Amino acid sequence: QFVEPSRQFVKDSIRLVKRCTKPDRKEFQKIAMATAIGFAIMGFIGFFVKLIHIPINNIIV
Amino acid sequence: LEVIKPFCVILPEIQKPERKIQFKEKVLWTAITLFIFLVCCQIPLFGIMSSDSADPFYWMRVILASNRGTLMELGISPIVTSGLIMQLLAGAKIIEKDRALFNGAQKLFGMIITIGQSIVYVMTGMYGDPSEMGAGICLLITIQLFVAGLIVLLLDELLQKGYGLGSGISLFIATNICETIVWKAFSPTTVNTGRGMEFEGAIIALFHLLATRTDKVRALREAFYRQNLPNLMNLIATIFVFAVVIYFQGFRYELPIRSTKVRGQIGIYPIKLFYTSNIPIILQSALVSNLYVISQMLSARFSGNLLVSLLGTWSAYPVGGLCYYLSPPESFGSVLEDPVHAVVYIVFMLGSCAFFSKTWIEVSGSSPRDIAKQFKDQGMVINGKRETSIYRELKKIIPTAAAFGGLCIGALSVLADFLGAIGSGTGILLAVTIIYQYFEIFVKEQSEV
Amino acid sequence: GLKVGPVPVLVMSLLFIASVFMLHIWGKYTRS
Ligand SMILES: CC(=C\C=C\C(C)=C\[C@H](O)[C@@H](O)C[C@H](C)O)/C=C(C)/C=C/C(=O)O[C@H]1CCCC(=O)O[C@@H]([C@@H](C)C/C(C)=C/[C@@H](C)[C@H](O)C[C@@H](C)O)C/C=C(\C)C[C@@H]1C
Repeated sequence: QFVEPSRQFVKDSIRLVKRCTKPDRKEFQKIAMATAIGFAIMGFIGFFVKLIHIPINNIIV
Repeated sequence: LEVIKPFCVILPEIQKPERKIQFKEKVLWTAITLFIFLVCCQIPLFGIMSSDSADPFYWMRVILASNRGTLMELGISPIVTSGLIMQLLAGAKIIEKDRALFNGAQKLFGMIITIGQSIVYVMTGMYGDPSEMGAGICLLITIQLFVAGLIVLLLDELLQKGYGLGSGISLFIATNICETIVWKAFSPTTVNTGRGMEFEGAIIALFHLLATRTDKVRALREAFYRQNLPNLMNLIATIFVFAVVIYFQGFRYELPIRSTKVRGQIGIYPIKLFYTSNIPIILQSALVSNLYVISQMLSARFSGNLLVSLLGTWSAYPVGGLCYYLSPPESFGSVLEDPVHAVVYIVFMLGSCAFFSKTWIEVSGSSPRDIAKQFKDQGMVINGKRETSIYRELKKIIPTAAAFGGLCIGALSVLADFLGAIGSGTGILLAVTIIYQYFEIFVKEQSEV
Repeated sequence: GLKVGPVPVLVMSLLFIASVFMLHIWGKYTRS
């Protein structure tokens, strides 16, 4: 029934991933560094804002 | 036009940046925008009698970048509501200087829906019973939420008119997810259960356990496999999922295309494996959160009905119904206890993500037909293939690429939920994909330079 | 239609933050 379409999809996916341009180290390191920088920026800004505003919230409330 | 012309030129509007803002200044303005969003996220509302109730919209706090009891109780709700209502009006063709009118109408409709949402939130029972607060306190809370929604809209236009990068929705969602992860990794809050002072932050807890406890092996075990507070296995899983999603997000099928009208414009057309960038995650997360919220409301109001019970049974986590099989398992012990639930959840995640990707490529104009139309418009034929085989290669690549990208992103979300990583699969995937979108903007700007 | 820039938006956000803080302080002081 639906086994043949599923096998067709699986084979097409395998052919695609094989034909794809897998990242190398020189690109993976750059992308990981950029993602780490962005995550650090947003997360640490939020962390420091929360740290600052905890005592402020205690004083005002 | 109509009679709405006078009212669409009353709210503040962000002027064009005139010049072209450099990437450093765009990054600085994005940082300022997210700083304002976070600061307002940490400021509680005025007039709240009690926050001891159960959050009716707890499941829409990640997808809406909201925070209960604060100025960003609604989060990015004004932007989403304005966009949805304007898309509904444009599709049904009632409402289609035109750009200024469209922006004014979207602002007005978003603010009206923001007022309605504030009224709904007040009436949901949070902040205390709306009768003891009084009409004055209810109106004050509504006014505060109105001004907060106006500020959110202003920040969104600040980001979208060229002063900053990306949009308000993605920036705020990613910022909230990253803040949650960094808090769970570095919070100094200490919870005492008789054993002693224990920091909530996993790394700070590790350092404190190593410093204070005389048995270093026991401290290491209780800081790595901790269950009462976030532990180090959660952080390792989060970093691992970050790494795997980063690796799979760089996958791309590079089609070598050449122009035929303007000769010499040889370039590359990359078809990413994640063809729909976190679109399946957005759709699935929004659907699950909304279904959870209406299921909670129906259970609270209509407890006992078979239709309500089959939709989902709540204790604030599902314990049965259609909303229980849509929930990630809390621990691997739950997977061992109920394997049917785990199988159904995995199947739902993979199938929903693949179907959402395959539907979105057609909906958003990413199907091979539209890409072939663009290639004909620019004469961008493939170097190896002929001019009459563009559609064939596009059908070979793009549909399979989108389906497998949805499948892989769903599998990554399932893996992150099963490993118990900080921020869950939805939050991790959304944050990393949004950061990759910003990195793509950065590399595009560098390529332009 | 008022066409403000990014600095006016930041100023408006800070003013709203200050207004909320003053509302909280006024409530705390009228309680005491
Ligand atoms: C992940 C994400 C966005 C991220 C976007 C990204 C990353 C974009 C990038 O730019 C892009 O370029 C990236 C590319 C692709 O790579 C998610 C989104 C948008 C979610 C929207 C959502 O859930 O939007 C609902 C709620 C809206 C707010 C609300 O709440 O609006 C009530 C309100 C008016 C009334 C109300 C409060 C009712 C109660 C009963 C409950 O709320 C019941 C609701 C939940 O049914 C009415 C309810 C409505 C309209 C339902 C809507 C669908």
